[PDB]
Amino acid sequence: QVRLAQYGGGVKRLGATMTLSCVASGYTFNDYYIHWVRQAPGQGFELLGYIDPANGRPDYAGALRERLSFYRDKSMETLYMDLRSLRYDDTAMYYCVRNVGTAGSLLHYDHWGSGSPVIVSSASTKGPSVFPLAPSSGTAALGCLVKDYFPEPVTVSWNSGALTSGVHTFPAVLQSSGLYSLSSVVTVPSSSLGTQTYICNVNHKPSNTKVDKRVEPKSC
Amino acid sequence: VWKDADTTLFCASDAKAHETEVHNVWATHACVPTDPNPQEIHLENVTENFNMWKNNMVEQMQEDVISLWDQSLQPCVKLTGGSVIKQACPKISFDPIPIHYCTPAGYVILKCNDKNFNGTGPCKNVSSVQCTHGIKPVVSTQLLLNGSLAEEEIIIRSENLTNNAKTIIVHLNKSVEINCTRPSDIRKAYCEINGTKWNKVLKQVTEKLKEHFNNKTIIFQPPSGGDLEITMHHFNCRGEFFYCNTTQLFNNTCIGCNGTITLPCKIKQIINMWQGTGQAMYAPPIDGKINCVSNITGILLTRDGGANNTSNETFRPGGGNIKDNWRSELYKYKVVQIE
Amino acid sequence: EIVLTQSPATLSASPGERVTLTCRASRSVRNNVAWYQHKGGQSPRLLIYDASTRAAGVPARFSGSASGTEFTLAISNLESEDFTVYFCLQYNNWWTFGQGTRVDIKRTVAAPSVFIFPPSDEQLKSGTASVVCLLNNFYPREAKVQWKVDNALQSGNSQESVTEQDSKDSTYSLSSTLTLSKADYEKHKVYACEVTHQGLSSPVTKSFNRG
Ligand SMILES: *[C@@H]1O[C@H](CO)[C@@H](O)[C@H](O)[C@H]1NC(C)=O
Ligand SMILES: *[C@@H]1O[C@H](CO)[C@@H](O)[C@H](O)[C@H]1NC(C)=O
Ligand SMILES: *[C@@H]1O[C@H](CO)[C@@H](O)[C@H](O)[C@H]1NC(C)=O
Ligand SMILES: *[C@@H]1O[C@H](CO)[C@@H](O)[C@H](O)[C@H]1NC(C)=O
Ligand SMILES: *[C@@H]1O[C@H](CO)[C@@H](O)[C@H](O)[C@H]1NC(C)=O
Ligand SMILES: *[C@@H]1O[C@H](CO)[C@@H](O)[C@H](O)[C@H]1NC(C)=O
Ligand SMILES: *[C@@H]1O[C@H](CO)[C@@H](O)[C@H](O)[C@H]1NC(C)=O
Ligand SMILES: *[C@@H]1O[C@H](CO)[C@@H](O)[C@H](O)[C@H]1NC(C)=O
Ligand SMILES: *[C@@H]1O[C@H](CO)[C@@H](O)[C@H](O)[C@H]1NC(C)=O
Ligand SMILES: *[C@@H]1O[C@H](CO)[C@@H](O)[C@H](O)[C@H]1NC(C)=O
Ligand SMILES: *[C@@H]1O[C@H](CO)[C@@H](O)[C@H](O)[C@H]1NC(C)=O
Ligand SMILES: *[C@@H]1O[C@H](CO)[C@@H](O)[C@H](O)[C@H]1NC(C)=O
Repeated sequence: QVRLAQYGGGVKRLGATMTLSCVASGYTFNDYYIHWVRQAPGQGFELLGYIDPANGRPDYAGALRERLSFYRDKSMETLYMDLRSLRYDDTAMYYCVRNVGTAGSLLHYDHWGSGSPVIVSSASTKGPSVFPLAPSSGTAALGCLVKDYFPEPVTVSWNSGALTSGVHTFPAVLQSSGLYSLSSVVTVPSSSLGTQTYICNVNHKPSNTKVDKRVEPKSC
Repeated sequence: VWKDADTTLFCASDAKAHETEVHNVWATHACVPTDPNPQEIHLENVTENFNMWKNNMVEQMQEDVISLWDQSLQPCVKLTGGSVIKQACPKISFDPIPIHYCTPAGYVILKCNDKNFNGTGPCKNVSSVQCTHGIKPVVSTQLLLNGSLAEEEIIIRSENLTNNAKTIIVHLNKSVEINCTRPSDIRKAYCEINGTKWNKVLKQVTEKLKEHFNNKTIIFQPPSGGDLEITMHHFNCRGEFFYCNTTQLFNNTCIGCNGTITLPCKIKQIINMWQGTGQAMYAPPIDGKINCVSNITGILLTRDGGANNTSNETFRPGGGNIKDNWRSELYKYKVVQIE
Repeated sequence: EIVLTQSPATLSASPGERVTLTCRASRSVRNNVAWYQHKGGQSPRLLIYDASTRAAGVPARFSGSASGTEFTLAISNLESEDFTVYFCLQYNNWWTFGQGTRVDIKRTVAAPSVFIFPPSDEQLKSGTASVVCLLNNFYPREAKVQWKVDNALQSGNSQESVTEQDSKDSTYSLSSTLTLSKADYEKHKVYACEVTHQGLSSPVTKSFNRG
């Protein structure tokens, strides 16, 4: 019955202010404090602070206090959060969370919101650069490095889908430049590097770019 | 032997049947007259547990005061729920009277008489009464007004199931007068406080806060934000809703300045209702001198929980949850069922 | 600020078995600890609070317990849906979280095949250099990958990406990408990644030389 419906995520530019909202329903709004917590990639969760919706009193994590504001529209049962002067490491999934309390104390969390993904990058739409990962001079490995595209997602295939055995395409990572990168790799018989043609097909729909990269062994 | 129990209390008062003041009118139809000589039996060698944070007397007083304000205030416009309510709004006579809470047959009130009792835990000096003392239903934020005083030391009351507290109630052992006045812009007002008396008491508060939070340096800061009812000292005076800035009241360089502290105040017509149900609008203030002299008897505080700690704890004036006001008077009482 | 250390990062388990996850607090949090399940694609959900009190709607195979600063979630009969991420919370002093433990499918130990890839000339002309180290089809999940150039340990200039546990052979694969400017890259000769894994008798080093 309780819902914390979240809005406001997406691509925020570096140094901008973002505002997240959270529409609560299914319970007595005044009776529960609301917390804002985030998870940056690879990291555990972190509390940013909370707000008492009855009177609007906020409390803030000390390291972020100066850039945060928590407020609410009591009439509309809606909670808002601002994070100012956005940085690359503000990229994270942001959650509003209902907090269980008693007459005098605040305790555990009992319902988590739907979540807002925030990506902090001032990059415009850019197609990927594709570099080979050449097999070393029984089993050999080769691949493609797909650097510096925005936004997600990219598609990688090998020999136009003919080669699927032993392929591993890694999840993209957002680099500190605001652009994504990933690698795709396949392991093949070392006896085949002299006769087989290996081509990785990278497709990036947001920029309408299709790259095919021949991956060969390197020599003079 | 007796056990903890919850039952419906009734109220008693010395309300005057001829008075037009609305607490009086409410008590005349909702309470009985005060008992002549209330008897108090002391329980020899009895130790009893109290918990001011789970005391159903608090919810019952909250209900009465909701009922009283519902019957007697007359906002011109009420923005409760999703629609508006339009009715007449004459100026009312408003001044809270003492309300005693009493148990019916087969029940009794146990009263804790340990002077330094903090609110939760055993009480070694217990007595039984039929009624509470007279408790004035003063609705205020940040400062508790016209209440009773702690009898020995200043008392810091907090539920302490976690360190993550909602409200910390400081109970003073010496009252400090606060004199607020709208002289004859009609909404401009001010409150005067003897700074010498206030800053000595605030220093003792800090000393006790220091005792309670591991000898750390105690710092006061202005409210972090939220509604004006909690960022200001909010109270009612002759039926008008005052909002006073208490920044100068919690001056850090002045504790560890003398003279009169003058806090700027405003009378507001458009308020947020402490019952928690939307907003209301009242008529502009009455003419003439508007003045209310009150005793500060307690402070409502909030402690910052997310700061770097090792040396400093930071507290901010709080309130807003009016059950905390009643809790600061009912902490010493609990209802038991006699077999 | 209280630190919650969850162990281990990845727990090998089998359907139907009993599994225990630990959370050690850096100092006393009373019994103010809770456990959450975090399935992929969904928000976290409360399993246990106050160390040992099962929340409403949680199946009976979940239980929690405590002992001073150590707290234990137990899952007695692992169903398929339970192979996922769990994390703890303390709410005694502010709110802080453990890093999370993933429960995965147990299989036999498989040492990684390790490969190292120099920067292509095409990228090197762009001005940056990416050196990639591949760990292929290994189990269990825990793997340490250290970059060393001319035997100097690198730090703060590499990123690791991992696949999900394979649906057919239950192995992981991992990439570690060291990114240098062209200038910094060409000043050194020996590039190496050192891989520590419980399937390898001794750490394995794969290295190349520029040119
Ligand atoms: C008071 O009660 C305690 C039990 O807690 C008992 O040990 C003690 O002897 C009693 N004292 C008297 C004077 O009855
Ligand atoms: C104990 O409680 C009584 C009231 O019943 C009070 O008069 C007395 O001062 C308290 N303290 C002691 C030490 O008796
Ligand atoms: C009040 O005193 C009792 C001891 O009787 C203690 O258990 C409790 O923690 C105290 N509460 C405070 C200091 O807030
Ligand atoms: C205010 O304080 C004085 C002295 O402390 C006391 O006599 C008086 O009863 C108090 N007034 C109220 C309304 O509590
Ligand atoms: C109030 O209690 C404090 C202890 O916190 C003490 O230092 C002070 O003298 C007391 N004041 C009065 C008037 O009893
Ligand atoms: C709060 O309660 C705990 C109960 O575990 C008690 O040990 C402690 O003394 C109390 N006071 C403080 C300041 O923690
Ligand atoms: C309160 O202040 C007003 C105006 O400053 C003054 O007339 C009145 O005497 C004061 N009352 C007290 C009790 O100080
Ligand atoms: C706090 O410090 C004072 C000296 O400033 C000392 O006398 C007292 O014993 C200390 N109390 C605690 C609980 O550390
Ligand atoms: C209270 O007064 C100070 C300056 O004296 C001001 O900065 C602050 O904003 C005021 N508070 C409110 C809530 O208006
Ligand atoms: C404290 O009081 C002095 C005057 O007594 C005043 O000048 C100052 O602004 C106040 N606040 C602070 C933070 O010093
Ligand atoms: C304030 O109180 C002091 C002593 O508490 C007293 O001497 C003085 O007359 C009072 N009024 C002032 C300072 O205006
Ligand atoms: C406190 O009581 C006095 C008279 O004893 C009254 O004039 C004043 O308005 C009261 N204060 C409040 C906030 O009700």
